[PDB]
Amino acid sequence: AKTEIALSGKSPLLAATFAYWRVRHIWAPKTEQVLLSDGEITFLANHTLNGEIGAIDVKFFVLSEKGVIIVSLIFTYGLSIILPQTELSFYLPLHRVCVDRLTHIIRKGRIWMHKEIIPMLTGEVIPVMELLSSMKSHSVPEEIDIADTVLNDDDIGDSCHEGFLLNAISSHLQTCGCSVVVGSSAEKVNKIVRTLCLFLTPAERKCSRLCEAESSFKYESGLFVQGLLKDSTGSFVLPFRQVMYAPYPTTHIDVDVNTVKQMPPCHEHIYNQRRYMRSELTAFWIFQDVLHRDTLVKAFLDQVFQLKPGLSLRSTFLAQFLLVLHRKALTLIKYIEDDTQKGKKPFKSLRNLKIDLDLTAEGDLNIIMALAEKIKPGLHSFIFG
Amino acid sequence: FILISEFSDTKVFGTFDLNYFSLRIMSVDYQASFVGHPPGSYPKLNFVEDSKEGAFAYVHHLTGFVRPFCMAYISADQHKIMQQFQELSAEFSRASECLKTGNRKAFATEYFTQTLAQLSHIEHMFRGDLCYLLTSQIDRALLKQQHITNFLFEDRHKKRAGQNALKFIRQYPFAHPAIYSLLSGRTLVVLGEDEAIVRKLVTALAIFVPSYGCYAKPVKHWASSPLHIMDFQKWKLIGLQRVAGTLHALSRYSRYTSILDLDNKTLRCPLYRGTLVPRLADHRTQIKRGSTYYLHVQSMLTQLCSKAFLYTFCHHLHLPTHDKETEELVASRQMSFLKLTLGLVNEDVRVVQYLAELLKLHYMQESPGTSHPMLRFDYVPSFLYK
Repeated sequence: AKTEIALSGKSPLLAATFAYWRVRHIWAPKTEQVLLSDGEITFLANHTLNGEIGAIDVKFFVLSEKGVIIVSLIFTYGLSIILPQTELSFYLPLHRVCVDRLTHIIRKGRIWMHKEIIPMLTGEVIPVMELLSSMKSHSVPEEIDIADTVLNDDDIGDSCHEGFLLNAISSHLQTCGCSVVVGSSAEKVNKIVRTLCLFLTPAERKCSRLCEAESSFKYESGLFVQGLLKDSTGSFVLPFRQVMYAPYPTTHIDVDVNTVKQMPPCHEHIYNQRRYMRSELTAFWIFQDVLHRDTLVKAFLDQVFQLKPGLSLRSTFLAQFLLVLHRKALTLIKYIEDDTQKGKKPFKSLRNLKIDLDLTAEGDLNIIMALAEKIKPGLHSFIFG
Repeated sequence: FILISEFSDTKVFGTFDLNYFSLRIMSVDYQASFVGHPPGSYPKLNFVEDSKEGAFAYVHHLTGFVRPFCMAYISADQHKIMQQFQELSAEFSRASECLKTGNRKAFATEYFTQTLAQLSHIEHMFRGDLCYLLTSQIDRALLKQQHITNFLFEDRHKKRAGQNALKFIRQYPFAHPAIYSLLSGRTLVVLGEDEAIVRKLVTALAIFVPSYGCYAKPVKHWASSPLHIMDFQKWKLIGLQRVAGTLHALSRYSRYTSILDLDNKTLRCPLYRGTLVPRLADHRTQIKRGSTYYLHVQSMLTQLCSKAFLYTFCHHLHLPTHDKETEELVASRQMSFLKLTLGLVNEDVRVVQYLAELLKLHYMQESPGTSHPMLRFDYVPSFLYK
């Protein structure tokens, strides 16, 4: 009682099982010469299932005996993910995309079983296998050699490439780091995805995915920066549904037309995410452009292209700029954290925060505020909403 | 606030505060028998939720009959412990090896305090929060990235330093030119009796000093000496005392001082009319709990050292683009660089003009003031402020 699927770009996984009180169905790849049989997966699912005796809780298990690492969500029933002990650092950035990517499966399948299931979950498991098949094949390296990016080009740009290069990094850093770059080739969208991935931590690099020249990828609601290319017709699909399902808003940076589109801030993104998720769970019971520019990225991009390219100076000064960005983020966190009594009183203190912390431009406030939200969640709802 | 204890099918001992008051209310028996082996569990290690939040649950064996013994963590929220699985795995899979490759010897309590000190080091290094550990990881990796400019201001006594820096700045007039003298290379000779006041002023103002190299500080705490020019060479702020004289014999070295008087409320340094020191140190500041202010000053000085890095390593400034060099052209071209691009005004050009020289002396030989004691000065007239 199991189905087998065969896809190019070989699998990292082993199986995918569903629980009853043992297996009801097993979704397995067609990896030739599998390391283990089925009964260890069934009986091991019986290990990870009956040990507790509403929301949806997550379980994480590492088996150093056989050599597997198990991720599972339990709601009586339970969906599990089997992946080896060959990798653990590979999975750990992909936790927040696997957990919610299976959680909405559990919500829709939970209502669908409440109306009373394998064929309504074949099409639900079949994307999240292809996500993990994609991340091993292309995603990033952690070492971003900056010899491959828009930096080293000896000149920021003639007429429009300077404004697009200012608005791309500026709008990126204002939109909490999540981006989508789309184009009609592979080399340009790879240059913008690496260039735009200089400004991230190496943990947040491993989520993001490069381009792909031949086959078909899709949009995902958990990757930071994606390089999905356009069709031969000259178009693409950004579904309005799952863009709202991402934890952060998204820049629709578009090469070959050099436009930069944004989304509303993340307090309205979480709020309207709650609106659309609630108002789509009551069934059977939009890129608004860049607001205004900044000063730190204009100064930085102004004064970087006077240093020399190949002498390891631009990476040093780039790390100094990311250092002052993160330190301004941490002193913004401290200043909100002691302005009120660490979340006792409402905020009511934006103006002195903007004149004291050298943040009188709102378009340069949004970068430090976006990083501060990114490593302290819940600020934008506390100060804006 | 958070707890840490053991497991087995009950509590063995608490370790956080050893069964303290109403901070600890909930029973360990709620955590016990639910974190053991209801599948039956060689080195098993797992992570559940159990909505406090379930945490790291490394299962350990003793083979001996007492086989079930796992050590468990607990804290406030989910992503603190799920997000930091990589630094909670390889610090309990190695701290257990004192017990594993400890008490594996005695079947063919010596390493007990080793576990009860290493484990306390684990809770002490993971004591803070989830945001603070992420910021310390990012600051760790970025300070690994840059390597030249770190010595200038790389240095919880920093709370006591920065809090007395804020209580210095918003409670002492004409401190903009004093901090200009610190940032510029002019030896702030702090003079006055009642030692502890002078020492706290010294450790407060010690943040602003761009140290010479990868050694500690050029600060001197409360020297008592006539101060000929050998202490002005090796120390950039000095803590002299009054004896009831020294003010008259010290003013003979008026080219190298900024004599801040505590019992007279005067100082003697050049005129500062620039904008960088007021944004490092505003007169009225609505910043509370001055450790935040020390984070603000460290964030600002990082940007200042970035400007000095930029002015140092531009090739088309310092290399002359002419056959015969003319100091009108290269001096006016450097001055055009610090006015237009860096955006500095009439004394901040002197500040960055100095820090760049310290950066050259660190990069070139890693010895300013030890085997190359430069002591650059200027003939700008100091004014007696009152």
